[PDB]
Amino acid sequence: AHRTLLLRLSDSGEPVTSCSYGQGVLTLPSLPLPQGKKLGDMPVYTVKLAIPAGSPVTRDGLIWTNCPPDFSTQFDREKFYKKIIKTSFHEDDHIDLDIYVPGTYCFYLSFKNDKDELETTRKFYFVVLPILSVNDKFIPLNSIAMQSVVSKWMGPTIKDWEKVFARVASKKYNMIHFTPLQHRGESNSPYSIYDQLEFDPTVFKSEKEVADMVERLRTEHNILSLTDIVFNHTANNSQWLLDHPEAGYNHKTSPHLISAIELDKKLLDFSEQMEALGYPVDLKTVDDLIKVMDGIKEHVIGELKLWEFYVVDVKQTVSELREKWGNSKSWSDDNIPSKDDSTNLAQFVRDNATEPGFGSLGERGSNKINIDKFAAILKKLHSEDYNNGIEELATKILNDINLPFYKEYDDDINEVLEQLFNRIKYLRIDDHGPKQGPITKKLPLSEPYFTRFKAKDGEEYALANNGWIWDGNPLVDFASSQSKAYLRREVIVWGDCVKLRYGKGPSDSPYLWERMSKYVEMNARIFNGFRIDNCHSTPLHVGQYFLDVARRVNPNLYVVAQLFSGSEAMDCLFVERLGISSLIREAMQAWSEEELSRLVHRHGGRPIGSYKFVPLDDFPYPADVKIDEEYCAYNPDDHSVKCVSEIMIPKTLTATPPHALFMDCTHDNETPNQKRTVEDTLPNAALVAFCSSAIGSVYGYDEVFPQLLDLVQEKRTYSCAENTGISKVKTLLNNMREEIASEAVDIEDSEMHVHHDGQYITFHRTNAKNGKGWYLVARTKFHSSGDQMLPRIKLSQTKATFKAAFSLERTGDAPISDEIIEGIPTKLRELTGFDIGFDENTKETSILLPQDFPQGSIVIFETQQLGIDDSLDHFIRSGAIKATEKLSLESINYVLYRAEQEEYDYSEGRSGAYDIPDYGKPVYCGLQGWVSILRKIIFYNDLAHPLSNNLRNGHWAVDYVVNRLDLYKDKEGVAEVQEWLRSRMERIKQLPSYLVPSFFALVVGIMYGCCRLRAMQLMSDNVGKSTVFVQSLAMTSIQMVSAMKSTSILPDQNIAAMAAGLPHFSTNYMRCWGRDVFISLRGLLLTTGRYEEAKEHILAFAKTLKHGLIPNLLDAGRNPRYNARDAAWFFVQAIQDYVTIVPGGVSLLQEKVTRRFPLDDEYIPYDDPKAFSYSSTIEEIIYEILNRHAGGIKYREANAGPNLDRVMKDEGFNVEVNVDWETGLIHGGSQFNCGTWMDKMGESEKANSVGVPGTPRDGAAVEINGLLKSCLRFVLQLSKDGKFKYTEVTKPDGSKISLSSWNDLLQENFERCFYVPKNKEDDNKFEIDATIINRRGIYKDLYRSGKPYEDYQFRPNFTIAMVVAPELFTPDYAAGAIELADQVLRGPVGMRTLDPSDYNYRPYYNNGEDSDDFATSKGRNYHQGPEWVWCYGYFIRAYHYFNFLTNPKCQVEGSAKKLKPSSYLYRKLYSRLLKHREWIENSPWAGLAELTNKDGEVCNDSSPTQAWSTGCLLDLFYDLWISYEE
Ligand SMILES: OC[C@H]1O[C@H](O[C@H]2[C@H](O)[C@@H](O)[C@@H](O[C@H]3[C@H](O)[C@@H](O)[C@@H](O[C@H]4[C@H](O)[C@@H](O)[C@@H](O[C@H]5[C@H](O)[C@@H](O)[C@@H](O)O[C@@H]5CO)O[C@@H]4CO)O[C@@H]3CO)O[C@@H]2CO)[C@H](O)[C@@H](O)[C@@H]1O
Ligand SMILES: OC[C@H]1O[C@H](O[C@H]2[C@H](O)[C@@H](O)[C@@H](O[C@H]3[C@H](O)[C@@H](O)[C@@H](O[C@H]4[C@H](O)[C@@H](O)[C@@H](O[C@H]5[C@H](O)[C@@H](O)[C@@H](O)O[C@@H]5CO)O[C@@H]4CO)O[C@@H]3CO)O[C@@H]2CO)[C@H](O)[C@@H](O)[C@@H]1O
Ligand SMILES: OC[C@H]1O[C@H](O[C@H]2[C@H](O)[C@@H](O)[C@@H](O[C@H]3[C@H](O)[C@@H](O)[C@@H](O[C@H]4[C@H](O)[C@@H](O)[C@@H](O)O[C@@H]4CO)O[C@@H]3CO)O[C@@H]2CO)[C@H](O)[C@@H](O)[C@@H]1O
Ligand SMILES: OC[C@H]1O[C@H](O[C@H]2[C@H](O)[C@@H](O)[C@@H](O[C@H]3[C@H](O)[C@@H](O)[C@@H](O)O[C@@H]3CO)O[C@@H]2CO)[C@H](O)[C@@H](O)[C@@H]1O
Repeated sequence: AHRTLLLRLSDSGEPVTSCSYGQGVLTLPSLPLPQGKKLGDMPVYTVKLAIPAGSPVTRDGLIWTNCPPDFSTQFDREKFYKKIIKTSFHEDDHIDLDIYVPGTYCFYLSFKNDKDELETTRKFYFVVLPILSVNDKFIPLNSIAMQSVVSKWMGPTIKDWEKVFARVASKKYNMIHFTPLQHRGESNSPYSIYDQLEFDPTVFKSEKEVADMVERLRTEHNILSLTDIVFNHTANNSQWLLDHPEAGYNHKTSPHLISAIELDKKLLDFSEQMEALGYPVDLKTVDDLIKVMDGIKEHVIGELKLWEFYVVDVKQTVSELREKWGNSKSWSDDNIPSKDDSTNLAQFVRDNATEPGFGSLGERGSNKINIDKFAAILKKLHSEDYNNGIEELATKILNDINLPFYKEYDDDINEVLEQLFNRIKYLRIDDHGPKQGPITKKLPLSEPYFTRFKAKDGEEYALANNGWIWDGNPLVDFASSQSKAYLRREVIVWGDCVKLRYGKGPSDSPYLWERMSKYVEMNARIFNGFRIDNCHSTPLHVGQYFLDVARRVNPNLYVVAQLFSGSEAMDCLFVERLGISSLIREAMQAWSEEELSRLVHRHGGRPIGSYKFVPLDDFPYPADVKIDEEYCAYNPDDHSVKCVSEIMIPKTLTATPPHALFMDCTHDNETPNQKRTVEDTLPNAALVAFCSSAIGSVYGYDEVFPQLLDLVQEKRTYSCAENTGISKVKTLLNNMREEIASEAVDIEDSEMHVHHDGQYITFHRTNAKNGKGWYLVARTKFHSSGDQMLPRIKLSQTKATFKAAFSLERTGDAPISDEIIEGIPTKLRELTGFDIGFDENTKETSILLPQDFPQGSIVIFETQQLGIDDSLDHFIRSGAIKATEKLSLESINYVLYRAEQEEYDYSEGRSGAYDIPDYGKPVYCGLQGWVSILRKIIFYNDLAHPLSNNLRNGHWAVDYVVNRLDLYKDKEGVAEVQEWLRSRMERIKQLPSYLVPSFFALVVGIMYGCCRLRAMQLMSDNVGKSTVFVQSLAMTSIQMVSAMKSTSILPDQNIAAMAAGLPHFSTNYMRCWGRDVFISLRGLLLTTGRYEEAKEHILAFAKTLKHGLIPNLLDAGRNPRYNARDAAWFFVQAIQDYVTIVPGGVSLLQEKVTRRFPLDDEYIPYDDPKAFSYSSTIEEIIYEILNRHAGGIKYREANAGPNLDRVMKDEGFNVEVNVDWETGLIHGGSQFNCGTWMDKMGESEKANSVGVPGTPRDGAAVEINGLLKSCLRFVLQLSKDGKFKYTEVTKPDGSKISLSSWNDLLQENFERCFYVPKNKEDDNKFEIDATIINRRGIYKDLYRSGKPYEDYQFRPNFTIAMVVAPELFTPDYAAGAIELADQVLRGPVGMRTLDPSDYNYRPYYNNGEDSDDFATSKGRNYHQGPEWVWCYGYFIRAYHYFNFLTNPKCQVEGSAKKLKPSSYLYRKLYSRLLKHREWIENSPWAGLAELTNKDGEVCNDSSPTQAWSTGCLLDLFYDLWISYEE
């Protein structure tokens, strides 16, 4: 059953995090395998990659990964495997990587540049954890309890070990970590290994004997077993080092050390003969150690000769100049700085006349001049004859060259001295650690830094032995030639053990890499896992290759690291690549009480009432995605990784931080006896145990041992003394955690609260699904620090239960035995007097501690939050699908959207939108409003948000959500949605205040997704199966199309009517504009499948016609206004678009409507007998337009004067349109008029612009005539098929033209009248004036308008003509124009309404301005540089069409040897839509704006969601879809 999760990639192929859980790693769920299935029967998991559509990374895209294809193909980390990415511009690709076996896995993408070179992404790793299991018992990785045992304090039979096993076993540890149990070195450290291939002889003969022992623990005590593995060193005494001295760092491999080796041999040479000189045998004073210090300087620094290791031997160089003088002739070049530049020159000699390896460390005297090249320089520079003070001048240069080399040697040797001051004064004088043993064979001053021996190959050698460095970047091998640590004495040295030089790979040390392979394999097949000692100082590549080896031998290997690299950032990288399962943490490192309350809070779990992830509005809802109809898919034995909802988007795969294994105390930790008090052994151990994480403990901690046990010098066995110290209490803690084990799986599940108060720590450990808590009061004994009274503890809507209490008390001191290691004497006495008090009216629990509660104590309560059971979880995640089942694309508006005024309109003034205290109102009353706010909130777990606050401050939002819908209750399927939301909301309100933010988020998020999946399902497939960006655009339809009370499109009914934009054009006499509806209709209604709707709109506006054209503003068709020339044509174009797209849509034409105005252009009878009086087929309405225009229109706007328009001058009101029969084109309007969409009628007083419009667009508007062309074309093509029945047009004289002629008329005259050619000579043919011009290569915005130059302005309107009727345009001419637009008119999200070069380019729309600026005052600007967004939609459609005809490299050989666009062109289209993708992600409303200000700046007056802004971008998608997608 279902075991997939979904890893969204970005545009750059980077993974996408679903939640901020902070610096993490992509680890997959630690579940067991589904019931029955063994490893390799099936994918363990499957990571779905989801690549976004049209992203750069999909251009010759490819996904490379090293997950093997099948269960048989071994993993090799280097072998990759290809997967082709399917490009769509609409449709995101998805690629499944099946994982068959656990480990670590990367993938990258290869793809093609915009240089057409081949680029790679980084690698992106992800981990699959082992299934730890003991019998038929799955051990989740948070129920590990690991007891570190040291092999050599368990006594000499495997029998006496089985007792130590029994004792841990009874405290219910399930994992034992052994420190290595191999043949030990000479020092007898378990970390100093004599032979990694053989197990300790004292105990085991064979490996069988150890594997069988470990297999006892498994069956005998239910215990899994780790080993320490040691990668960085073997022991001084190993006699494979005789046989392979190359494995370490010596004269041959690491030659830089040659200086450091000589220093070391000449320091144990000293302590020998130091006896015969000065008085430093044994000392106790800083001013008779300074006596040894100068004794050093003389006999060892001095005796290795001013350090020929750094510096040039000037005396040698010079006298070999005198002998080889006269040999490299001269130096011919000009490259020598004059002798005056003492420095510049010496730097020149360094570069040009030195032997390779200059400025190195290595050999005794290996920093050499090229004598002969030097001579040359000197000859050229000074004199050919040596005897003109060359000997001199050569020494000067040579010395200047040695100046940084000598300061290098001095910096180095001061740091040698100070390092030897501070480790003879630590090793031989008490500071923190006295150890005053004077000199020996085996106790000199200098720690042996190198191990010294004659090899089997006969030669002497000296391998560097390993250590650590106080404040060093740990990732930088200090034995490498990068660092001088062995020479500078910066190493803290385990003379015990020898450092192992792995290489770049096995080539550099091949014998080594084989032993370590033989070693790692051997342990891997015995043990369930490893503990990697000192991981951060083991080069990644080494760690990776050897863990891979093991994990080949044992797929379910468990790996635990001691790892502090520099950053969390790094520790993630190591975990990533090595497949580390667990990072180790130490409680004993906490200095104070607070330092511990903090550690505990890192490894606690998430806040109480933390937000829960849902997919919201940044996902694609495939119309065809699975549904889990009442959340019943997941079957408990199948171990299915579950989706959040009914709708089956998978569980996202996000970075979570690496898994922690918290040690109450490690085997390198000073004991609570030492660092605090034995009494703290309890509360410290409980605190840790109460974390949500694995835990462990060293043997003896629970047993209350006194001193940390020295790994080397210790001799004895562990006591057989059963049930000592804390045993009873771990048994309880471990058995308790086991009960919890089953339940909490994922990071979101176990929440918590931690509180430090003085010496008390308080740890609430909740489960977030079901409400079970555990509460712990731990009173620490950091010190014996007196009497403190913790205050009345208060829980909310919670119940409490005493579970246990204890106090650890010191009975006296530790016994003292030569051959047995024992505990401190300790009582563990049970406690009482804890007063639990539940207030039946607050529902508050108060907890009072008795005064008998000595530091060193615990009380555990079990808790249970009130209002949560197992039941809740499911009920919240179900039936949201069946609620929405009755929704329409109208009714979805009501549930989701509804701008505030849209909601005052339904509620006659009293309802509106919810004011969140200290935030303000959301934007839609409906769910979108909330989702827009919640999303960032869920992402950041912001429980501080004003919404988060108000949501527990009370339940008012909860109820607002369910009560809004009273208004829209009768609308289809809203009722049922509301009732889903009431039931879930009702139930939520039975929760503790503090859980209501979390659950309200989820309850909304769920119904929002259901609601949105329901939208894609009812819309067309082209929308249904596309990208987010597109659905997002598509939904904007559902914002705009809803029914009202104050308005409609039919006048007797109120139905679904399309608004121009929210919230400025949504209500009363202002929602519908003929212009806006019909520019939108294709995008929002047709592209999307809402054909039935489109029809209702077309027919509803049809009714309105008069003056042979269609009205601007439509009062649901009753007293509309005809100040609009634009409209009729945009209308007719939609009629075409409909007949084209709708199946059998031709039949629209025969559809009758009530004409609700008479056939002459008679005055307004609103509701006479003369309204529903006579009818009209859409057929004879199209005709009606063409014919009326043909024969001239002329009219004084019905009902003129201040009333119908407050600003229109008297002159303007009466309007004209007349067809110039010389060209066939429509001229009209006047200089006091705005028939076009660029219709600001200037209003300001102080700037003097009243009744004087800013963009009259009289005469031949470009769009209008392009639209006329389209219309003629279409009706002709229709005449041809019986559907239109007209060729008829009477002209204002009486004469009659074939519609077919009119078509042929424009077809020749249009481009002529409108084009402005690039070449000044072609002007003849194209009708113009040179001095009244701006640019060229334009198609002008107007022909013969009221003012000369307003024709010749570059403006984004011609693009409309180019889309609707491209036959008018000679390809190459248009492609040049549309390309200038792209560099000049195209803003980042909208199209500049005027050429920036122009004198009256003022690109900031400020509709408030009361100024004396004729341009800017009261928004005259609107259409003069402001960047409109529907304009981009025409621009981009057009830009694609003509780059696909015109340009060769925009095309390619498609399906069926016919042409389709190339990746190159899509790339350019995609790029010009990124700022729209982003705009819509980050609008608080779904959509794109009306209108932007100069270069993308947000225009505060712009309606922030416009209808046509997205309708026109939907068009483009539909083109690419219909045009090329089969
Ligand atoms: O110049 C370098 C160094 O030398 C001199 O300091 C000496 C110290 O004063 C001396 O005590 C000795 O350190 C002891 C130490 O007393 C003892 O506690 C234990 O060391 C602890 C460290 O105290 C502790 O910080 C921790 O170290 C971490 C380290 O912080 C972490 O970043 C990472 O690198 O891992 C380290 C541990 O692996 O744990 C260690 C024990 O593991 O043992 C030490 C050795 O006996 O060290 C110096 C003499 O050798 C200079 O005076 C001083 O400027 C510098 O500290
Ligand atoms: O009872 C019916 C109704 O009749 C009369 O209405 C008339 C208007 O009062 C009258 O001014 C005229 O309207 C024209 C207007 O002159 C013209 O400028 C244009 O309107 C533009 C705005 O100028 C423009 O700024 C923009 O306004 C947005 C603004 O960007 C936004 O920030 C926010 O403030 O909202 C505004 C929209 O509400 O866009 C509009 C329209 O696109 O076009 C108008 C008509 O074409 O003609 C009206 C005809 O009915 C009465 O005066 C009125 O009181 C009565 O209710
Ligand atoms: O051959 C006899 C040698 O005697 C001397 O060496 C001593 C050192 O001076 C001590 O410092 C000590 O080193 C221990 C170390 O104290 C202990 O913590 C442990 O460290 C592990 C550690 O647990 C692990 O996390 C990782 O860091 O690896 C370490 C293993 O190195 O073990 C250290 C080594 O035993 O003991 C040594 C050995 O007695 C003297 O300096 C030598 O020159 C001399 O040869
Ligand atoms: O001061 C306002 C100014 O506006 C009107 O002139 C217009 C020009 O006709 C128009 O072409 C444009 O001028 C550009 C030139 O044509 C072009 O050759 C090049 O030189 O750049 C000019 C930059 O504007 O500018 C204005 C419209 O904004 C009006 O007719 C003038 O009388 C009036 O003085």
